[PDB]
Amino acid sequence: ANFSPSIWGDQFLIVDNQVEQGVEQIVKDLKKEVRQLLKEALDIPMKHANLLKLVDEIQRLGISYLFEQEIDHALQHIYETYGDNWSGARSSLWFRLMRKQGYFVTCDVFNNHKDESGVFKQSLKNHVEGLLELYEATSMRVPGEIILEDALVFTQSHLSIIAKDTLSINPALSTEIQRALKKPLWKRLPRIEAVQYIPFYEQQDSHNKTLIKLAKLEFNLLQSLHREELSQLSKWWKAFDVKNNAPYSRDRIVECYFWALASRFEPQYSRARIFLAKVIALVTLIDDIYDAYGTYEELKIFTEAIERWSITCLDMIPEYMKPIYKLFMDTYTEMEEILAKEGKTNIFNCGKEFVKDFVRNLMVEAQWANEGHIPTTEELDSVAVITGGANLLTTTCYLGMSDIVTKEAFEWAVSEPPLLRYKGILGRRLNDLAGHSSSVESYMKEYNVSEEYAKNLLYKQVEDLWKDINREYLITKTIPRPLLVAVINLVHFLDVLYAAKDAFTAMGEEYKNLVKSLLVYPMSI
Repeated sequence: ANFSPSIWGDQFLIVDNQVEQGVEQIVKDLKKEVRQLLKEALDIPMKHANLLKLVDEIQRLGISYLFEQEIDHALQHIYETYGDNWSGARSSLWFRLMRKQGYFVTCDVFNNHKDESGVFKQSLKNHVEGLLELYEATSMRVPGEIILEDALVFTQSHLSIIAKDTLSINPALSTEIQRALKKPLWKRLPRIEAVQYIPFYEQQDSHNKTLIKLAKLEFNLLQSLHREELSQLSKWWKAFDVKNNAPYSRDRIVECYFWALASRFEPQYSRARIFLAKVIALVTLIDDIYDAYGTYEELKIFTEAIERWSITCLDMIPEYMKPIYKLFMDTYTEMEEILAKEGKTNIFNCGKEFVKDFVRNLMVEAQWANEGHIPTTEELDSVAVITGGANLLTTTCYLGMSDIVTKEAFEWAVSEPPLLRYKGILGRRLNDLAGHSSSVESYMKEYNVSEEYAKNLLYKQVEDLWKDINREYLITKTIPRPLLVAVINLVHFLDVLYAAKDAFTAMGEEYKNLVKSLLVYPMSI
């Protein structure tokens, strides 16, 4: 088999990212104005609804990382002050921001969105911003929350109509409603939201001139950093010389980086992104050996070499597998040395076992084709939690974020937690709805149903999973929050990964333009 060349060429190899002077200074003073805004709103209870709105704008503008302490402290104070009993303006916004922060606030706050009759109030539909806030809140629902199932149907139907009716009245607003309807805020990766929210915000009549100025300057600065990371990754990858040293596999470093970029985009996580991108490149290679390429005996040997985890067994390995074993060992050994210096060898060793367990289970399914053992579906979902990378990507984030990982986080990881199982299953379902239709067609076999009904059934199962994942997100406290945030971003990324095709051999225009919007086009002025 042959894979197409990278579509990106050499444009990311060397970065010439070009800055003005004093941009550090302008941004510094903008930062202080924003701190003061947050402080002023927090200090007066009457302004708490406005505080939530400011927090939302900072988050959607993609600059929450500049005000981590201020925002965490603000939301903490909001949670402590009102508990589950918020009853103000911005009730839908309060609900979503609380749950995004990890506070499992209940749906009771919505009860007075409905009549005495239990039908949504007429005044809701005659307020677009409120309708939109309610729609966005529905994305945070867990299973069994009927008031939000109801609210989703209500807002969807009304928002659809309004967006059409407002095309000739306010086109930008139509666009903003229709983007939300296409994918709700919670499901969109935060850096992708920022690229889309920034221009909408900038054109809003009442927008804060200080926030938008800061958001655009910062967007461009952080984009330059991302470009530096991808430049470093591009050089590393080019050194490996994949077309010669792994001609069976793909030239996809930009794609591995984009996936890593989804876990955490913030400047603080630069080292973690670069390492994760390398591990994803290694996974891609290794998968491409286990899927087609390697014979059973070759795979058996490679698996023991991975168990051995030492360059000294390079001689025990099939010739074509040598370069990949070398790249793999060099990559992990560099990280092992970094962690040992920080006194975190135990965290490295915990991570390492997950890497071995990944290859192990790839060898499990190779055994299944060699002895005629048949998958069932218990196993085909279970062993795919591992081989699909859910455990590996999560713990690779642990290694990249060593400063905050606890022994408890690893205990969580090894516990086979529902959240990772759900991620794994959802990933399989999303990929089966475009192709690894050997699935939709097979579902049609199982249930004897037409394509239309099958698609509806399969899509409802996917909606069920997002709700299951929301519940696990709100209930999981044993893993440090910044790692939980990384996990949830990687789960939402699957929706981009498996949008309309398999975007790693092919590449949908949708996926291609997301990459350009993040890495190529800077914000204007």
